[PDB]
Amino acid sequence: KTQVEQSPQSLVVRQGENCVLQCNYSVTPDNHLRWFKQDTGKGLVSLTVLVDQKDKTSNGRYSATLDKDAKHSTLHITATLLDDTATYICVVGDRGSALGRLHFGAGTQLIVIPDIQNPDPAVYQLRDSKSSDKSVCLFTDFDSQTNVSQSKDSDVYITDKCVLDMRSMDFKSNSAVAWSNFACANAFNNSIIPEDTFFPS
Amino acid sequence: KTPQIQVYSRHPPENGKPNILNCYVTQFHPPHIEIQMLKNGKKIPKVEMSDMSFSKDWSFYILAHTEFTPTETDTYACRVKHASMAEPKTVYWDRDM
Amino acid sequence: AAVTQSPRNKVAVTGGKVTLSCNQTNNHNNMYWYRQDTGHGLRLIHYSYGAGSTEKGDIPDGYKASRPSQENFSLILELATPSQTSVYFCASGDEGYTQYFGPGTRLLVLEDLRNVTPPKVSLFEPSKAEISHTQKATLVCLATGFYPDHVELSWWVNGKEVHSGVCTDPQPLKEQPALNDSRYSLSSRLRVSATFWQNPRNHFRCQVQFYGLSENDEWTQDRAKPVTQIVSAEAWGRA
Amino acid sequence: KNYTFRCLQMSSFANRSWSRTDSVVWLGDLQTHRWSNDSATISFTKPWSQGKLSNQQWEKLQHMFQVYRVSFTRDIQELVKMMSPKEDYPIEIQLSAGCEMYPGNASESFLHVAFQGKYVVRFWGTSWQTVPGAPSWLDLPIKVLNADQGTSATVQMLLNDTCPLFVRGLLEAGKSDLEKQEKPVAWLSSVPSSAHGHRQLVCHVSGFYPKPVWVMWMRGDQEQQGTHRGDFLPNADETWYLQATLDVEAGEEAGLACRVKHSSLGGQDIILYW
Ligand SMILES: CCCCCCCC/C=C\CCCCCCCC(=O)O[C@@H](COC(=O)CCCCCCCCCCCCCCCCC)CO[C@H]1O[C@H](CO)[C@@H](O)[C@H](O)[C@H]1O
Ligand SMILES: *[C@@H]1O[C@H](CO[C@@H]2O[C@@H](C)[C@@H](O)[C@@H](O)[C@@H]2O)[C@@H](O[C@@H]2O[C@H](CO)[C@@H](O)[C@H](O)[C@H]2NC(C)=O)[C@H](O)[C@H]1NC(C)=O
Ligand SMILES: *[C@@H]1O[C@H](CO)[C@@H](O[C@@H]2O[C@H](CO)[C@@H](O)[C@H](O)[C@H]2NC(C)=O)[C@H](O)[C@H]1NC(C)=O
Ligand SMILES: *[C@@H]1O[C@H](CO)[C@@H](O[C@@H]2O[C@H](CO)[C@@H](O)[C@H](O)[C@H]2NC(C)=O)[C@H](O)[C@H]1NC(C)=O
Ligand code: NA
Ligand code: NA
Ligand code: NA
Ligand code: NA
Ligand code: NA
Repeated sequence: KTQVEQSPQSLVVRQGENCVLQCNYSVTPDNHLRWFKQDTGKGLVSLTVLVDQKDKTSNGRYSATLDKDAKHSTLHITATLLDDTATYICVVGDRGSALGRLHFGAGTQLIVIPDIQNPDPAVYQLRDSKSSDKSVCLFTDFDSQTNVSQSKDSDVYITDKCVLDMRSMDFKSNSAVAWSNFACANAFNNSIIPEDTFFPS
Repeated sequence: KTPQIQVYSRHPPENGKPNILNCYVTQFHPPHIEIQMLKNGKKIPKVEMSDMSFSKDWSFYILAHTEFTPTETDTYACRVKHASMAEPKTVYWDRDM
Repeated sequence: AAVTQSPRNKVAVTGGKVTLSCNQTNNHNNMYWYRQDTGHGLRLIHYSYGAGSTEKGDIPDGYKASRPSQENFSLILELATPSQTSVYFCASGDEGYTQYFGPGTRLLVLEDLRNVTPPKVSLFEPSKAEISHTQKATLVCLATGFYPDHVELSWWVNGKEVHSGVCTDPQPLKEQPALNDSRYSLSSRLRVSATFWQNPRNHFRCQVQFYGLSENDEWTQDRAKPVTQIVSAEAWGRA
Repeated sequence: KNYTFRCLQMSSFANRSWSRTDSVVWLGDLQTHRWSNDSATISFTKPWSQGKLSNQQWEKLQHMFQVYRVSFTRDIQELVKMMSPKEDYPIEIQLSAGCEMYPGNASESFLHVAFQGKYVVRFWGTSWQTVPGAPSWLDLPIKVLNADQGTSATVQMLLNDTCPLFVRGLLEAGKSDLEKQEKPVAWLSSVPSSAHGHRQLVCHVSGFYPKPVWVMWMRGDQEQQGTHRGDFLPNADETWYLQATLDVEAGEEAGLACRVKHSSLGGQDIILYW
């Protein structure tokens, strides 16, 4: 259908696992091939450019190969981190000058599931800074095995899980938020939550 | 540049003897050109063309040729249309030249 | 070798005029406009080899290009259509093959502006229970009642943006998923150490930049004109 | 003797959409290749046109030229857009590229480019350069072309290594055609020379190969200094045609012969008495 094809279309790996991304093209001629990383709603960050008939490059945990005879490139990510969660884009330039056109692959979506070492699953109630009759329920500190389900009640709102990274403390935690106008004891009833989940008061 | 046209036979011309007539078109540009070889002012069919080439000076040249049998009566010509000329140029074969 | 784009985000109506601008101080002769749509690589719309030059790319239909100067290359949507909802990338380059990409522009073209509504923003302060259980303090920000979904939520401590210990829902959820033009909600967490939240010299702010109408978009409804605007909620730390 | 191998490319660009590229290849004055715009592949015009290249080396070289022809067409169209509106269609580009072969493993390679029929650019050493008299606007095309290190490495290899190697093989493979001897045939004729009482005698010499020939009008042993050789004109069968004219006075025709010397005649000169 197009001149640059990427495989897989998408993949899920666990933190610390390696993965390989493929780029196959029919572009002629093939002056060079670049790998971009694109984080969600952000721009294109160049990881590497390969220029030789048989080429190998490296950039920290990223390494790449190019075989111009096979019209094939691989991007290797060693020991994946949460921050590798992104779309990886293959681009082939058909000239070694500004007379070149770029041929973009449609990208590979990588998700990296973070490693939660010391889970402490809990449901906390938080009050509005202004009108303290308003509140939310925060389900936090669960490991990446726990799935958060949407509510059965359509007047209750529940977000998907979300991992934050307190970088200075080398600490990651999952959370989901629930609210309505309803108590925190009931908020995540429609989800399979750990048996030892802490409900204070 | 305005095309030079030279018309000449491959072999000594003898009335009633098959021969080859050459039309050599040179010193022209741009290379778009129409070359016709004429018998009694009519297009000879199946005229062979060399590949177009160019000289040291970058001007173009091509050789047209065709089988012909000279006679006392029949006239032979090479007619060239080229952007550098308002009208087609016609050069007549003269065996004496 | 830096490239800038303005605006970074735009909500427009069908039939309206939209101009996407790219500025480059590299003195690059060459500039390029692309759009990025899910399932496709970036596709070239228009390019330019210098001031006064515009050249059609692969998908020029519905776009005019303008290169008034070496510095500025503009993409003009004379009659915007919903099919032009995309992320637009500008790039520049010299005689070399490298294209230096700008950060992208998100354009949404709506059929109609009638449902456009800015968010309400609420800041939820950390549970005393989380603090005693974890020695950590999670703030939650809630943006509610907004349409369409073109918001940027950011956290500010003492007038400076923070990223560490933040995560924002990857997409807004629909408040009435049954309805055609449902309003959206979006949540974010900022997690800090208990001692950081407990410090009353720490001013916390959740900011939502909403993309809505321009001052020059016509508004016929009674309610306030839902213009592009910031809505925020704040709280100070405390023992 | 020394032989020049000449690859001649003629590219016409009528407007933004229409173009054609045609190539011919010469070893001395013998055609070895043709590449019509209409043909996907380069045509051999001699049995020995592959020289001493293996099938894989020839296929590799042809594939490179096939990509080049497509790439070249787009590059010129883009350079026109780049220089717009300084330069506009229609545009003729000519390339003359090859190597002159000298005794004892010596050769010189050349790649000359003409724009609208004027020599403006060569490849020299490791880059494209304009030549004396070329217009200044070509500095931008040259700067852009010289950014392409991949093309520069390929052109350097073709001029420095591929050309002399290929041509040494052609000279071996084509030796019997290159060394062929074909005998001239002569015949006489006459016309008025736009002077009241003056005749122009014509000595026609045709079918000779190779090119070097001697043709003189003669009264006995006396070489008629008035003899004018025309240009060497090609025959379709890769032989040569030449005529030698002498402007005489009507009546004086008697006693005049045309003498022809050629390597093919083994010392048996042609003498035609009027
Ligand atoms: C029989 C063999 C013996 C040797 C004979 C002599 C050899 C030379 C003969 C003819 C020239 C052949 C040149 C071959 C180059 C082939 C290289 C090639 O692969 O095709 C390349 C063709 O692109 C070109 O190089 C186009 C040719 C250069 C331009 C020739 C004109 C130079 C003078 C400039 C014209 C001046 C007037 C212009 C102004 C008009 C506007 C107003 C593609 O390049 C791309 O792919 C390659 C991979 O294949 C990558 O290495 C490479 O990085 C990337 O950019
Ligand atoms: C190829 O040979 C050139 C020198 O030869 C000249 O240019 C060729 C393209 C051809 O036209 C020849 O007949 C010419 O005589 C080498 O160019 C030199 O390269 C060095 C460094 O690489 C540079 O310092 C010199 O100045 C260059 N010479 C000139 C005159 O400019 C070139 O490197 C050779 N390339 C390969 C890959 O063999
Ligand atoms: C681009 O150039 C080509 C070739 O010159 C144009 O086609 C020629 O047009 C004339 C009519 O004006 C005809 O007499 C020729 O026979 C045509 N030649 C061929 C090979 O088609 C072509 O129309 C031009 N295209 C544009 C867009 O102007
Ligand atoms: C000269 O050859 C080129 C290359 O084959 C021709 O370009 C092709 O023309 C057709 C239209 O007739 C296009 O649809 C093809 O895609 C073209 N091929 C490429 C690689 O672009 C060109 O038309 C020929 N020129 C003439 C005057 O016949
Ligand atoms: Na991939
Ligand atoms: Na796209
Ligand atoms: Na052969
Ligand atoms: Na051979
Ligand atoms: Na090009």
